[PDB]
Amino acid sequence: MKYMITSKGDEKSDLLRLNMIAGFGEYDMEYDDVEPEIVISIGGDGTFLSAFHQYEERLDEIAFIGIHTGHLGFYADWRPAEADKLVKLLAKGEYQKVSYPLLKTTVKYGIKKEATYLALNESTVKSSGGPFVVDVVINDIHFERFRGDGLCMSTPSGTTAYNKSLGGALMHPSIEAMQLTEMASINNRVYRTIGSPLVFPKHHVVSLQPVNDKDFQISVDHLSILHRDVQEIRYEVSAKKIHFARFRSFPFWRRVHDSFIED
Amino acid sequence: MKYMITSKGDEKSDLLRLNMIAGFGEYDMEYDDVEPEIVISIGGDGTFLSAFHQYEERLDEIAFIGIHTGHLGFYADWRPAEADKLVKLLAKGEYQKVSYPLLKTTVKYKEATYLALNESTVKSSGPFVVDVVINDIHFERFRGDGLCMSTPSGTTAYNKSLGGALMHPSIEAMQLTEMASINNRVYRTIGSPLVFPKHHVVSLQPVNDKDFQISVDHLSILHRDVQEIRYEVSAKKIHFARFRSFPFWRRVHDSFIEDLEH
Amino acid sequence: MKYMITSKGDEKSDLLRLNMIAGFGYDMEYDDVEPEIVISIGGDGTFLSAFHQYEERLDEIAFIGIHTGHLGFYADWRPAEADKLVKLLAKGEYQKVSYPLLKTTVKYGKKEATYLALNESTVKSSGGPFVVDVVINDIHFERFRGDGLCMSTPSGTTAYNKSLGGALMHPSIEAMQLTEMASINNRVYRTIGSPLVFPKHHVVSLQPVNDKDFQISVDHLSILHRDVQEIRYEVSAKKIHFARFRSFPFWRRVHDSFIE
Amino acid sequence: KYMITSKGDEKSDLLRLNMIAGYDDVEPEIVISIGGDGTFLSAFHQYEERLDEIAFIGIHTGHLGFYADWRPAEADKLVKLLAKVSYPLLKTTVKKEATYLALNESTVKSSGGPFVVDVVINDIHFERFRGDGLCMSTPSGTTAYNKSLGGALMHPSIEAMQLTEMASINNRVYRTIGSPLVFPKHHVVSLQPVNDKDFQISVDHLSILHRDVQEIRYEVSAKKIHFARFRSFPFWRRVHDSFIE
Ligand SMILES: C#Cc1cccc(CCNC(=O)CSc2nc3c(N)ncnc3n2[C@@H]2O[C@H](CN=[N+]=[N-])[C@@H](O)[C@H]2O)c1
Ligand SMILES: C#Cc1cccc(CCNC(=O)CSc2nc3c(N)ncnc3n2[C@@H]2O[C@H](CN=[N+]=[N-])[C@@H](O)[C@H]2O)c1
Ligand SMILES: C#Cc1cccc(CCNC(=O)CSc2nc3c(N)ncnc3n2[C@@H]2O[C@H](CN=[N+]=[N-])[C@@H](O)[C@H]2O)c1
Ligand SMILES: C#Cc1cccc(CCNC(=O)CSc2nc3c(N)ncnc3n2[C@@H]2O[C@H](CN=[N+]=[N-])[C@@H](O)[C@H]2O)c1
Repeated sequence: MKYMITSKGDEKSDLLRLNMIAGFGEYDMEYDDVEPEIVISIGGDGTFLSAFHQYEERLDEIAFIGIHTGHLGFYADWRPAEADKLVKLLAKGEYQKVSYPLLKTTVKYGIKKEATYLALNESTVKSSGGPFVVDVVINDIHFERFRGDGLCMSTPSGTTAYNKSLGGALMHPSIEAMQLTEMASINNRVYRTIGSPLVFPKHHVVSLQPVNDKDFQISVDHLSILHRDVQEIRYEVSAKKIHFARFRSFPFWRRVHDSFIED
Repeated sequence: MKYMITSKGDEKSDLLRLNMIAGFGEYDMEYDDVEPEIVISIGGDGTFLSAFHQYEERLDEIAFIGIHTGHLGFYADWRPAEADKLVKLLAKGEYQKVSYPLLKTTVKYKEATYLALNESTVKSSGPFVVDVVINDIHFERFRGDGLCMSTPSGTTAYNKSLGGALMHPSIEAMQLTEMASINNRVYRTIGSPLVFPKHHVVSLQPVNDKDFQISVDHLSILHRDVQEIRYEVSAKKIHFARFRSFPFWRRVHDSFIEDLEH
Repeated sequence: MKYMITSKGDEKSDLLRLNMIAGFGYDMEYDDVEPEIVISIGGDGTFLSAFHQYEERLDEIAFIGIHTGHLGFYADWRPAEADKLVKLLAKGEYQKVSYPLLKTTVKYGKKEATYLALNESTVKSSGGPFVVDVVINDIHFERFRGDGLCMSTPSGTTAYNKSLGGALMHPSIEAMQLTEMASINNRVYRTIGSPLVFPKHHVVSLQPVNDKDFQISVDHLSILHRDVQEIRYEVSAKKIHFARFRSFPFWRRVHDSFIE
Repeated sequence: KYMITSKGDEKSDLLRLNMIAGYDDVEPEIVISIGGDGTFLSAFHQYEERLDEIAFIGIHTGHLGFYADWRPAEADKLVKLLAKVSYPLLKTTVKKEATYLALNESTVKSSGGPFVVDVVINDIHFERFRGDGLCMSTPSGTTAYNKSLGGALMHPSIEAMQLTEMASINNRVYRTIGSPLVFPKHHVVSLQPVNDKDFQISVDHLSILHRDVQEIRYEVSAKKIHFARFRSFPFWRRVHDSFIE
């Protein structure tokens, strides 16, 4: 079927790419980077993030596959020296499809219109100059007034990323939820924050509303653009999910174990 | 229908209790402390925990309701000066039923199963050294005070104090947090709290010591000659009686951030 | 004597400024070149500016902070006490409390640039990952990877340091505290995790790994330093002087900020 | 005028006799601890009144400790060299006043249910605590229980003490600081009960049950522990080799 492959940039990844495209020529595999059904990322998790946003409009018809040319990643689980068996399994169509939840980021302005974003790892909101002060509104109800560096809403699969370094909890990707973590909160008598990471289920909306400043630095999967005149930033579990092609069994907790503890 | 009421022990809880039994005599409510359908807890969260474990065998037919005589609790959501409206609403039978997930604690050596509403902790008796096994696979070797497996509703309890995350009770999962773990060259732990979904089993296995103190929601028992302590999301769920809308996040807000109208 | 006053920018600070400057019209001469008493009106951020404005003549200046807004750790005196301050600052009836400072030294591939910190000095990246080697007293300690590192002053512990999970140190202690900023604690970059408090004559040297362009921030100024070879941290011999009139305990000031 | 303390095992007892050949256990000037840090604490508490006249030396028969710095199979050179670094200590007073001396730290937890006290710093109320307990640590004891509780690691050349929280609920009624607190010399931290007055007071895990407690005072002790320095093992290296491998 219609597949494609993205490469990191180094010689090792570009070399492995051509050999797989060749391999896919021995079967009924058509190379198409416009309407693919299988997107293969070769490199790392950062490379995988690029391949995700490259096809965020066609997430429903694409099963992603990651290959790490360096160290083991949470999205790139396949070793380079396993690409032959990967090609054969991807030719017969002998694989199941596992789906991970995603984060929907909506930013509102002083109405130009509305900007929606999709996060695989997480979405963060910081300031653009001095202090970052917003009001956290959970389900149309005020929860706290934040003051610090920013806030980080993470995906279940993104919990092992920026979320963990910020003190967040590690959630299994089978759980459809989102986790909110604080970034250097001052937490005083005026700006009293919960401190603890917050895990929100489906259909729960976390609305960030400005206080004195409306210029924020919104980052989604490390794409960080400056949004001016912001009126509202909404977080919620997107109905859209990213699909993975499962062949073998690489448990999430083992992948966490092999990454943070020891391999 | 068949109801009952548990009391803390002080006069404030005991006085308010009788006043509800009286009010409920004006309706078709049969007072039964053996086989109730609606259990009312008066006191605090600790009192509510007692009401849960007192009738954990008949969770299937019981809708729990909590009343706090002191400060606002996460299970005791109803204020004393609202007890008048509760009997009226609970007599007509006009209420919805919200269910929260529970934690199943299994100990092996006679195998002992326990059910947790808040959380379950495992400590030593000197040093506490165990092996954390996730789904029949080794994850880490723990060394510290102990480990805490929490329920979503129990995240706002001991879990929060240990630096754990606050999880919404609509999520069927369980959270594992560390209790003062040492992180040196020999015992590298994950550090971060771990949230496990359903059908995921976290097994704690002893190393060079077999005497641990297992604690289950406001309890504490000494288990001797322990070979395995298994954790998993229980199939059993606790049922609450809903009349109005008191969001989970509001009870978190009113507890830790501020309560400006009180 | 030779004094001066800096203002935050809002109407409250400029109004309070003029009202105090008049008040002194005693043997008080307004001088912004060689002052002996610098009064900051606004907030802690305003006070930091007044510190860096006269970081060259720190031995002859006793600072006084007035907060027009919420209570600060440097601007501790309330506006409705500016009346008595003028009289007390006229007799010369005051004692002198000194707080430690942080010395930041940067080396290139050239010379070297030294900086003075009242709150703290942080070193982050300029784009992607921040990877450096933490060297304590010419000895390797760890290889860090995350957002950055924060070396704080005792008086600056109640600022960014606390938000990063750092410990609160009393300003009577001559030391410095190093805290981590979202460090990835994995198998390759194993960091200590816990904040590190270093005494006097102890040098913490941050040395680059693959990148040599860092965003070095001192207190309130954050500039981008290219071709960085070494960043050294140590407790500076220079100290900031305060004019103490009444008794406002440090822990009491911490209580009033975070607990009430 | 020296002496040697042993862990209890044969390996330590064997090494003990071999060093004795190379003695006063009433008026010693040089104390050698053979075993571990826990064993080292016993040798410390055994002579806390004459700490001013004793230079301590630790030898680990097991893993490397922060107090047991000397290797067992290199102890041969030690007798010749033994023929001065000072670390701060913690003073714990319980209210008739009962004084205690801590090398690592002194902790206070409950004895049944909740642990609720009022933290009073220099005769001034700071916060009302509610949780498992509180931990006041020495600079040298920061690498012990203090670190596990999320405390900061301070160098032993600093004369101070660090207070860390143990599972604080930290809510709107019991608002705690959260951050570890470092107090200098002549600073007194007074812990005062609310309802229950029976707590488990622990000094170097010498946990005794104190009934009818009215006040628990913490302050940097004037007495300091002395070590016999022969080589140079930096504190941060000792931290490095332990946690960073
Ligand atoms: C891995 C990595 C990485 C990549 C770039 C930059 C950094 C340090 C500065 N980080 C940022 O400015 C935000 S992104 C980030 N920070 C952190 C952080 N401190 N500890 C863990 N992981 C982080 N992420 C992950 O970086 C990823 C961006 N993609 N890449 N490479 C995001 O998706 C986050 O998951 C770390
Ligand atoms: C609140 C706030 C605030 C103020 C200015 C800027 C920001 C966003 C990012 N902050 C920084 O990059 C460092 S400055 C800073 N951030 C923080 C921080 N997130 N939480 C606490 N306190 C901070 N300081 C204190 O601000 C001082 C400088 N400006 N002021 N005031 C610095 O010394 C810090 O100690 C937040
Ligand atoms: C209530 C209570 C309570 C409060 C403070 C201290 C203690 C004794 C030290 N903690 C324990 O032994 C475990 S129970 C516990 N500790 C903690 C804790 N430190 N901070 C918050 N909440 C805790 N829980 C919660 O209390 C619940 C009620 N138990 N009681 N009493 C227990 O299920 C825990 O969820 C019990
Ligand atoms: C590993 C371990 C360990 C050691 C002792 C006890 C325990 C189980 C429950 N916790 C306690 O009993 C508290 S005593 C303690 N725990 C810890 C701790 N987790 N990590 C560092 N250090 C501690 N201290 C220190 O060790 C020394 C106690 N004796 N020993 N060994 C004392 O100085 C304490 O300050 C676990």
